[PDB]
Amino acid sequence: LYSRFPLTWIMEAADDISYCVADLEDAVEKRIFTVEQLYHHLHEAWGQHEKGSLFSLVVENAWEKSRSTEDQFFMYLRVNTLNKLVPYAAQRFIDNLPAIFAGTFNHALLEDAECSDLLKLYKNVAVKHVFSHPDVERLELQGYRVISGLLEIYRPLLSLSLSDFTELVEKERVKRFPIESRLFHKLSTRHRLAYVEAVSKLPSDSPEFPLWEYYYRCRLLQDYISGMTDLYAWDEYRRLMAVE
Amino acid sequence: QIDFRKKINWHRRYRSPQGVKTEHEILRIFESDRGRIINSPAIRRLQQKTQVFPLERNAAVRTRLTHSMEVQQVGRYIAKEILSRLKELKLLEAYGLDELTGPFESIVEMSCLMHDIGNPPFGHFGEAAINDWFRQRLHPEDAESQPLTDDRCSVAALRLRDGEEPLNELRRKIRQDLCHFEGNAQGIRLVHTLMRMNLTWAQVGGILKYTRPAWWRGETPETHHYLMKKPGYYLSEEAYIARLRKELNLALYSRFPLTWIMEAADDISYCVADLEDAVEKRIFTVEQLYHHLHEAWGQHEKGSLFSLVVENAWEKSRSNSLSRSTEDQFFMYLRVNTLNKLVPYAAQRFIDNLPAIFAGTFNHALLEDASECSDLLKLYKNVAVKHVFSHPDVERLELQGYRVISGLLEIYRPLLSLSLSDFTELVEKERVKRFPIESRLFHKLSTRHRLAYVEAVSKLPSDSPEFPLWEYYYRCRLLQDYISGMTDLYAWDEYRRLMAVE
Amino acid sequence: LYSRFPLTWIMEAADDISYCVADLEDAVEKRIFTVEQLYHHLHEAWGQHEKGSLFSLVVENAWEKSRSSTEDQFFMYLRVNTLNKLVPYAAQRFIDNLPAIFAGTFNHALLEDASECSDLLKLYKNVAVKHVFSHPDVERLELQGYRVISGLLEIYRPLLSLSLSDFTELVEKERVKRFPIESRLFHKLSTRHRLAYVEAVSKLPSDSPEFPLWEYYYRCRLLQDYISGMTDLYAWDEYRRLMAVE
Ligand SMILES: [Mn+2]
Ligand SMILES: [Mn+2]
Ligand SMILES: [Mn+2]
Repeated sequence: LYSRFPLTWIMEAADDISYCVADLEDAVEKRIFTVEQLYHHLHEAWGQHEKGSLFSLVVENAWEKSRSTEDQFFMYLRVNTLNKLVPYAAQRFIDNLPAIFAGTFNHALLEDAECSDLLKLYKNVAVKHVFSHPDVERLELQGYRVISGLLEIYRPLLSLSLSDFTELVEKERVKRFPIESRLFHKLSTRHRLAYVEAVSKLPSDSPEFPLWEYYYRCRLLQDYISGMTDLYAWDEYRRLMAVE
Repeated sequence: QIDFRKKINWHRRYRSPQGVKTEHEILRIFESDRGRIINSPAIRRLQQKTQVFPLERNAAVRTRLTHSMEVQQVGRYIAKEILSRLKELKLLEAYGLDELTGPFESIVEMSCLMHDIGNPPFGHFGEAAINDWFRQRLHPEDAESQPLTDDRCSVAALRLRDGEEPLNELRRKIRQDLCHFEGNAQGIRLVHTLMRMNLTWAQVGGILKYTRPAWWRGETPETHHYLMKKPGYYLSEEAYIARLRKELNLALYSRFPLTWIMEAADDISYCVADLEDAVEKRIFTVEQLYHHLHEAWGQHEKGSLFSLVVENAWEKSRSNSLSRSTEDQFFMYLRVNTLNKLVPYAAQRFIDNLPAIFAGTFNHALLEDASECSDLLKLYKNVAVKHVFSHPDVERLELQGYRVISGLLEIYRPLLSLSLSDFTELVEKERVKRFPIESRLFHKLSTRHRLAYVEAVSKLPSDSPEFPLWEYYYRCRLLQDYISGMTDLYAWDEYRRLMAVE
Repeated sequence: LYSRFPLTWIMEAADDISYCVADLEDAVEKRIFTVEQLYHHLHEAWGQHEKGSLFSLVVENAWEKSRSSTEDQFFMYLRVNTLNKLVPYAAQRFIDNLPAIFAGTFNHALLEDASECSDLLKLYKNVAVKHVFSHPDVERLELQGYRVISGLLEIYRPLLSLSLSDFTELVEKERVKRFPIESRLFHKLSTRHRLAYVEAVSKLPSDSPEFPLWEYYYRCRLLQDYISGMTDLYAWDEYRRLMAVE
């Protein structure tokens, strides 16, 4: 109980690496700053400078390769990073393999205490310059309302009695609840199917049965929404707000 | 004693110049102010702020900017008139003006320009949507008397704490100040605390239209009724306002002698322009309009100012040569006709009542109610009300504006619906864990109003029991500044963007 | 003949000055580069750095004032700095060369090429050209504008691609049988430029052999007036409307 699969740690690592550098490449691509501007933000961020550190070995190294640009810079920066970080995590894994095999090891392959530092450096720069950009933040806020509003559009299905809701599940066409009918039809056939199946496995007699139904009802709604793409959710929000 | 040397204060608030200066040096300081104003983005914003009619695909219609330029030329004429009349009376040197001629005039023009500068996106409708949004959240009426057992205020700190505290008076003032937003008051706030222009005292005097504090709750002084008609400044400016009075030699609730000139110009340019635009938007013909004006006058005499202005301009339009359009000629001479009779009146009125005007105690307008002049203006206004201001496209936009601002204010409610400890946290760390929406929403706020909030806050004593009340007053002010700062377009665009339809 | 009004030179000068600095302010406002980035582009552009030059007196001066809004203060004092040195120069130049200016024969500008003043302006211009005027959003709109006008001119080609006898016919009768497109297109023209055409035409002698040539000259003028009279928005709006996309 509470033990992790030994390979999960490897997958996690790669995600933690790829994580920033790619968005940083895209940042210069969206013209947020130059590749030169970025290098200077990274120099500023390191502070405790030594001529043999991983900064020199990776970032300083990739900067020199670019001069006698952007492509070469990111291309070798990526290389430089993997070429030092991958061996570390590969080792870390092997080194702490018993606890990892157990899936009890309470740490990451790229810890906190030089590799973790380099990553953190990318992250800080990304936070302070990229993640902070208004167009990003605008969209982030936009997203929030889209989902909140969409959830409210589907509130009528939740703001209902079991006896009524179940009725809608059997008869597709219900007299008194036509909005709720149509709204339930909007739900994807797979999440719909899944709800019914989880429900049919419960004992009718049980006092917990109505609680379960609701848990599942909400799950069903959650599945629909989470299942959507950024586009589909936005499109639907407008369509159900009646602006198309 | 009347001495304009004492009223035309060429000194500034910060980095202020001092010591002697020639006629030329002085002119240059006032000319400096012009450049400051004219290059201000706050002045550019006005080409995107609506004036009566919606911002149409063709600039044929006047915007807040184009109207204010028109007002400024009127102001120029009046000021120039006062001066010429006075030189003919030889009183120019006598009133300490012989060397402040140009400055006097420039101040008028610049104040004229800057009228409406502090107005919100949807003007008077914006004011409403702001004040109303704050009223449902503060209920300043619940503060007027004794602490109500059921205070409708949504804010814990601003709710009148029971049978004790002089802090109860601070709560009263904050609630009234925030719920009584006025463009003129915001204008003062803007040029100093927001735009950080650092203008000559004299200039800032000219844009101080009313002497009423925003926090005022009671009946208006009988003797100062007119001067306190609307609020002129906020609680946030009270300090600076005191500084202004002392610099310009003004008693509590006393007006700057030139403000009266600027006011007058805006009372004239006011309608005629929209009436021109009305015929342009085809609401009625120029002929139809003339007949609405004839209908409106009623008590017709063959030598009245109607005959001298409107009847006169109507005759000029018919068999108008110069290959000029009927409408063009009509409005062109109607404008002329008006100024040609009204400007001298107000110019005289000023000179006639100069001691009380110099004092800034004069409880009346240059074109006051009884005057045949005030009547002519009212005539234009009536016609405009009954036919132009009543048009559906106008009214549609008026209603539209209201919702845009109200909705926008609600979008920013989360920042206000917060604890000081939390809000302050967001001010220091730009990235806050638990409040991500609030974070991003606070980033949406403009860097200048943001800066201003922090500055007002850093000047307060941490220890003080009033400190949390102040923070909130300022917090609201900050939000108000953002919104009021927007153009009709930006506010609408943002409303849609934040409602997620783009 | 070919002599200029003595005051025109003053107005001209004001435009040569205001010309760039404002767009440069707007450039940093549209985030094209920082105020710091711009200062460095100006340092790069000066090249021949020496003296208590006007660069030091204006740009270097304004840069120092900005350090302890930064941008506002920078442009505010940069503007000041410029006027404070350039205005006196041109004011002098005017007075100095007043006889030739009064004559309106003076074959030069108040801020002429060799003056340190002209150099400062040119500096702003170069930076604006190389960084601001070159931006894609600018250029996009510039190209867009071209098509809008060209297309609009083509939409109105039918009125020009006509005989005098036919065109005149359209001027008298507002409704013409055989030319309905041309009718409606002529109605689209603004009442003022329309009026002006007729007036210039009615002033010509009917009998004259030059009369048909004049009619055409005026016809084109009339079209030109309509277009030139439009705002960027109205011309674009009309282009779309007449291309049928609204
Ligand atoms: Mn990932
Ligand atoms: Mn007005
Ligand atoms: Mn120009």
